[PDB]
Amino acid sequence: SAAEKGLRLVFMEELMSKARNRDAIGVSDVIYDMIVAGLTPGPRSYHGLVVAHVLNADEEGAMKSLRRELSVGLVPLHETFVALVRLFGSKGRATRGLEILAAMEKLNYDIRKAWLVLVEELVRSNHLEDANKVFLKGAKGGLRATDEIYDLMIEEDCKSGDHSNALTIAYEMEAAGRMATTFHFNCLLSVQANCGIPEVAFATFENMEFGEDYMKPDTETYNWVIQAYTRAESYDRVQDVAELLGLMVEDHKRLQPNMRTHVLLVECFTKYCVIREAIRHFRALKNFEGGTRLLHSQGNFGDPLSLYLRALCREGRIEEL
Amino acid sequence: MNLADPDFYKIGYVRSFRAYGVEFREGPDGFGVFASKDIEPLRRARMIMEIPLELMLTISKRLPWMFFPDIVPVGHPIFDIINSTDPKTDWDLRLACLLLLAFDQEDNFWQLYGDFLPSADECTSLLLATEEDLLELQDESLELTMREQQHRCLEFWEKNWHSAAPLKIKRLARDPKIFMWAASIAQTRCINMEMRIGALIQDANVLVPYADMLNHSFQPNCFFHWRFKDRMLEVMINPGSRIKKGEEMTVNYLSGQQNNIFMQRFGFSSAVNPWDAICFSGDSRIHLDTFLSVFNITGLRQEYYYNSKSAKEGDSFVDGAVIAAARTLPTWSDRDVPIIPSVERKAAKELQEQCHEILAKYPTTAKQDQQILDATEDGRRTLEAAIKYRLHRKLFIGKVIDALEIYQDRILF
Amino acid sequence: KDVFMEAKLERVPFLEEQMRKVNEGGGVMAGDIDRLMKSEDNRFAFVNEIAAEATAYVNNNRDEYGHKKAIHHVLSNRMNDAGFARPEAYLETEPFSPGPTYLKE
Amino acid sequence: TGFKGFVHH
Amino acid sequence: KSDHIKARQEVLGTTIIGGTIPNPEDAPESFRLLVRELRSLALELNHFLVSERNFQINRMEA
Amino acid sequence: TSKVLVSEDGMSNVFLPGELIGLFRAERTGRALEEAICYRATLLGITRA
Repeated sequence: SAAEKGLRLVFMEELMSKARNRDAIGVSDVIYDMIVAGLTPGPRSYHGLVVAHVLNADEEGAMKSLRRELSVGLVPLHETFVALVRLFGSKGRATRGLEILAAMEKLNYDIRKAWLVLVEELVRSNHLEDANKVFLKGAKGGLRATDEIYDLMIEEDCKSGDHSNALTIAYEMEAAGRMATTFHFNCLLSVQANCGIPEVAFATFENMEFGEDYMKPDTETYNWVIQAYTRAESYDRVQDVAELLGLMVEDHKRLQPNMRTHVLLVECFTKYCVIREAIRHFRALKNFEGGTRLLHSQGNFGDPLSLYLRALCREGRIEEL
Repeated sequence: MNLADPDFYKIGYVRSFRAYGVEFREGPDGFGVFASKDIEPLRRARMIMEIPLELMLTISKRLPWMFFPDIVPVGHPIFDIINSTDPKTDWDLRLACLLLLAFDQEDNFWQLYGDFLPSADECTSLLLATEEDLLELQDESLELTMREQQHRCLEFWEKNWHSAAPLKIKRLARDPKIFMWAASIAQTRCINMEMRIGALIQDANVLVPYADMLNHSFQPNCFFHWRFKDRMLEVMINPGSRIKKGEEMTVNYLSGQQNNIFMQRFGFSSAVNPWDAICFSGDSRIHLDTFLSVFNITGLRQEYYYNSKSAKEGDSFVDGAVIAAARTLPTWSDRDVPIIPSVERKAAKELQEQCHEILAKYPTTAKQDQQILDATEDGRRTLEAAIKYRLHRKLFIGKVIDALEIYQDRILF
Repeated sequence: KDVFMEAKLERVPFLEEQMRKVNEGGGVMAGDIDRLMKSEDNRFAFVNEIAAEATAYVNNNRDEYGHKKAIHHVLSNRMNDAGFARPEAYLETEPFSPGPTYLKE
Repeated sequence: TGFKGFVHH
Repeated sequence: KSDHIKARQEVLGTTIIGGTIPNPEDAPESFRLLVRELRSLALELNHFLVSERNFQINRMEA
Repeated sequence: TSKVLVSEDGMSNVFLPGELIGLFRAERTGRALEEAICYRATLLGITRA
């Protein structure tokens, strides 16, 4: 009775200590202590050995550490499956995580927490392709996700240039109640601006200008659409830049220009000969601590700083040069 | 559990109100909505309690005040009372004025529906209690708030009923105890919703006859929906939910906010209160992924589940108290993938024993003890209700202690 | 107190013949479609959802439709989950027909 | 009905 | 029910037997004839299907 | 009546004179640019519009 459980906690306190030092057979002998005296190791004790190997980054050692769980017949703990999926996602196991996901699909356990940590862990390593596949498969059915995950993958996919994966997640996010705000649109506009075709980012912008309260355009949003129009490969594009400035000017008590807005306007107004319009804007840039280094950027994009210096000379404006 | 009088269904039924598989009861309580026959699981929702817009009050929630079932006439000297009311603080005052107006205007629906409403001798709201009855409550913050809230309505009674009182404005509240009845009714039976009337989406505090009779339970099975075209409020049975042949159908009042100090303010008292707990402190921390693991409680604080497919009926010891005290406590998690240290000196035992010391069997004041429960004296409909609140808080604390010691006992299987 | 309790509630008799001509004229379906559309915001989305559900119905159990008019099937399914008996697929019978075809006026 | 198009999750 | 060479036959097939009628992809032969006699005047008419998820041009053949 | 006509002596570099840009097209950029925009008006007919 009390003595039996009083003796049980004696090994129990040191049983997890065999996982404190990350022992492989030391924890086994502790289980062997009670297997000899007839003390069925409660699944929490059974799980402690699984933690011992998973803290050593033992891929198949942990699998063997769990392979005996079904052989004995004890149903593993919720923490048991949670611990393994964290390791497999951390190392990059693509199909191994789904193997556990089937187990809770048979043991009357929800996979939401396990699939959430599995998805998040896969992004914590550079397994970007794996992260999209796991999230999309689980969220295709009924699986609500925390808003933190939605922000992470939309930004992360757009960071590496995965608009196809990012757009699908955004469409999937809006299916489950959550409404896309200006932050999500800003992430999408990062890659749509660098796509050559201007009217793929404008369609996104018109979805925000005439949108609801939360999805209203931000100062970063106008920068992306301005950038997408000034580096088109063909056709006149200076008039559409005039509209965007006019809309930004009219909506001014909520939107204020920043360094990049003046930088892009200097570049756009100098490529086509609207030099006057540039000199004006240049001034604004002048009072920014970034200087013309960002306006120059690298030698790419036609070297806009070279344009401003050259075009000022060849037109007549020399004092401002 | 006897059904209501035939006049209850009518008077409103004649004004296009249809109830399909329900029948309100009459037994002494809130009238109550209990079903008949069986519905079996469905796909999306089953509509019930077709309630039109004409049988409402629906004052707007923001300036300007508008009432779509127009009650106030043009130039009536009661819109000045409402337009002089402080917004965003006391929505139950102008609502009380509308309710009082819908008692002496014409043969309005609320002139007849007033009888079925609880009277002054009835009702449980603390705005109708007395000084020593409010004192009979193991709480001082709630006592202070309710003593202030019994005022701020005496004050907004002499500012508009002071010896000048045009007979239109008079004869609505000749004394400051029926205005308290209207204020309590407004507090108890108001619901804030979104109403798309035409091209206007607005938020409004509304009063719904035949729908306030839906009792409360924190495990609900009823939605409130507003049909945009024909302007009708409807209760909806939840998808995939079996319904028995007379059991309670409930719609929650408050969710995501509780603490039993605002729900109790809005009527009766908490019973299971799945969102309230007492701050512990006093110790370092307890583990997180073992309190919800011994009872197989699902995580994700906003949505906590028990997974009835747990074991061979492991226990009958899950309640709102368990699901509440499973997320309002120290709950150290650290890296969330630890060795699960079974250090009962630190991760268990004494620490929760310290909680047992922190909850030293009601150590704060202990104004009373086990003797209070079931004193067997019912009266005034507001006394024995503060006693009920004390009973339920004591029961919550006791069951929290019991669950904690069950958890600390069962960490090894 | 208000003396109109039954004067406005007396049952109108002779309604049995004004219960049938609704049923062969398609009146029940017409009066059910609007009640299904009483809560929808955009009717085009409702129509597209109905069409997609009917397409799924045709795909899953192909070898039944051609008579049942799966659009009628999905409409009856949606109307049958809130009471409103609405026999399956709104199918019409000929209770008194020792012959192959009605003249149809 | 050709405005947006259906998705169905 | 008009110009489609390949779609009249398939609706006949899926209507003799029974299936879900699939929405067509290629333009009717009227547009093909249009592009044909706008080619005879030394003029182009090219369709494109710029994707919303990859920005990859999907120029149709006509 | 929704489109203006860029009147003569309004060359600049964005709007060539004789152009028929929209009303918003002109009034949004006039609030931003500073050249001679110099449009006047067009009540285009049902055929010309």
